[PDB]
Amino acid sequence: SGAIYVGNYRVVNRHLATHNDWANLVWEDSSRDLLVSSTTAQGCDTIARCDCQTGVYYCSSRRKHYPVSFSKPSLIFVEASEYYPARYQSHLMLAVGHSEPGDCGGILRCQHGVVGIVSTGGNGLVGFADVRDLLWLD
Ligand SMILES: O=C(CN1CCCC1)c1ccccc1Cl
Ligand SMILES: [Zn+2]
Repeated sequence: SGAIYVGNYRVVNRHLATHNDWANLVWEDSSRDLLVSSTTAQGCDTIARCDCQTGVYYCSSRRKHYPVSFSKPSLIFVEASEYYPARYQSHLMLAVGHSEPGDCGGILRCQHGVVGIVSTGGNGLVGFADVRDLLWLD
């Protein structure tokens, strides 16, 4: 679990979005596994504006932050886990690291701020949904 809170926006994994998220829907993209909902209170996160390919992510299944190199956002086939199998996800970045069911919503950050949230994992890879192209979140 986990979310990004920037201005009056909450960014979550679309598949973890709550009733409240869908009641306050601003924007969702099935192909990116992202949903943005409106918040009453002000968020304190800043979104990175950069093409950083290094940063640090939070891994809840290890209670640890890991530094990683990660690929530029791309269209990628995500193999089966305990969710919908071999699905195509856009704006996805991969790194070598640990990701396990429950690690979704972990934030990936660089010196510029928030890059993305954990979305996929397995086989020693971690996938992050990029948010940096969503300039409107600012
Ligand atoms: O964190 C998740 C997604 N869900 C969050 C709560 C149940 C799982 C995940 C991470 C890595 C690999 C596969 C998955 Cl499903
Ligand atoms: Zn950066």
